Amino acid sequence: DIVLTQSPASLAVSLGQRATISCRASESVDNYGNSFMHWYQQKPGQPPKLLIYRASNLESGIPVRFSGSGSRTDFTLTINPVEADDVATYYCQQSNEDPRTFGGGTKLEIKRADAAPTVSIFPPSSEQLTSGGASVVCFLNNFYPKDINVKWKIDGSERQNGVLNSWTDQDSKDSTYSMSSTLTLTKDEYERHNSYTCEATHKTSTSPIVKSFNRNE
Amino acid sequence: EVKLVESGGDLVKPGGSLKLSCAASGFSFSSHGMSWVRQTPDKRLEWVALISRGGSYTYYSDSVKGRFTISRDNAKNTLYLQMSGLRSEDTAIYYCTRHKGLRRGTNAMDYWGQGTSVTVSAAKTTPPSVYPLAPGSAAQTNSMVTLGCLVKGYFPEPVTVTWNSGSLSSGVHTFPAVLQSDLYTLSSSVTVPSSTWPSETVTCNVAHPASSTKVDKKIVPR
Ligand SMILES: CC(=O)N[C@H]1[C@H](OC[C@H]2O[C@H](OP(=O)(O)O)[C@H](NC(C)=O)[C@@H](O)[C@@H]2O)O[C@H](CO)[C@@H](OP(=O)(O)O)[C@@H]1O
Ligand SMILES: [Cl-]
Ligand SMILES: [Cl-]
Repeated sequence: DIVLTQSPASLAVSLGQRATISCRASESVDNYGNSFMHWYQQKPGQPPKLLIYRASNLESGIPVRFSGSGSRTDFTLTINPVEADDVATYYCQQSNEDPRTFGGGTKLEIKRADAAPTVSIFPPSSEQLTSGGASVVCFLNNFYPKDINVKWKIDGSERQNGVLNSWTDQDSKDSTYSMSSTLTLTKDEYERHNSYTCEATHKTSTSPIVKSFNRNE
Repeated sequence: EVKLVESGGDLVKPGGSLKLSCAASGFSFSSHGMSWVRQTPDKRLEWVALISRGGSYTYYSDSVKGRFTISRDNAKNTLYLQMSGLRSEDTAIYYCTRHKGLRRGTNAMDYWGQGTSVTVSAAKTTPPSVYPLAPGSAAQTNSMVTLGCLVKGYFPEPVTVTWNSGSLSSGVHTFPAVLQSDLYTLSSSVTVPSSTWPSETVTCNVAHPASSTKVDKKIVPR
């Protein structure tokens, strides 16, 4: 089958700048005076959306800042200017031969100014406790860049065991990230300590951003 | 309104079979080729099969050829995918898609359904536990308050979470599930004005279609 190779795998671009994304085919996808490479945009929680068909035709409803060019084995999708809601993964796909095939995708990320997270901490719910388990949940909302490091402390000591972290994708309006950090431990273990802290270290500040509670109030 | 509505996604044992359906409305169904495309857990898009407008031409990816059958009933405006000999690699979200109908060659896929989720696994369906996340009892009252709920111990994906049955839509972050001892857990947060809670009700609505679970958990002050 026709192999499609996309590059780069990800691209990070400031608002208003140009993004150029490349798709190369293992063989020509031209026929009948046309080139049969199409481009799709995929945002999280949404199905893919057609942007460009037959290499250069803009799909109705798609903004003119998206354009496609190329021919035979070599194609490009250009976004100019990049806007906040363009955060997505972009795929090329060929239809010149069956079986039809997709590229592996290029993830577009937005570069913007640093932003400190808003942190919230939640003790295990009573309901979970009666069930015999204990999860301490920390939300770190609306921050930038993505790679904040979260650290947990229990009675002042760093704690890594039982910690699981999960990020949303970049927000389509403010271009920030959010994440949850969840410390899961036995009810026994939860009940033999007092202070629980989740700490975000981030170079939007020299001091950590802290949220804590004491199980003994 | 063009609509493509998939149904039939489920958890299936390896070696098993499954039939997906796609109901097409708001356009001339018999005037378009149609395809199934799937999105695997690595988020890759993978073309699965196509069928011509009248159904006399079909074609399959190398991975599914001989195991899957695509078909259509134009009078019913329905597209089908019969799957058999299912394996781990078939676990994906399956999208019904419409081909554009231009002449002079083949066409891009101009409309896509929301998708239906298929999981192939020997593991059993497990319903979630849903826990309300209200601020700690000693918490400080500010102008803003963040609430949440923790959805724990389910299989397979997905669950969907809404707040106040969709009314509370802004200020919601629902995080990707993470595996925990071979079951999934996620949490969702919502931020609203302190004037609105606990004065007015805030509820998280959790659905887990594979186990027919529907839970509405009210967030109450401790
Ligand atoms: C037209 C062509 O050369 N290829 C198209 C292909 O055609 C398959 C098939 O379509 C008709 O049969 P039914 O659909 O079964 O009726 C056609 N009969 C007619 C026109 O009376 C056959 O001659 C023809 O072999 O079908 C696919 C549709 O998916 C086309 O791809 P796109 O949808 O991407 O355009 C392909 O162009
Ligand atoms: Cl593919
Ligand atoms: Cl012509």
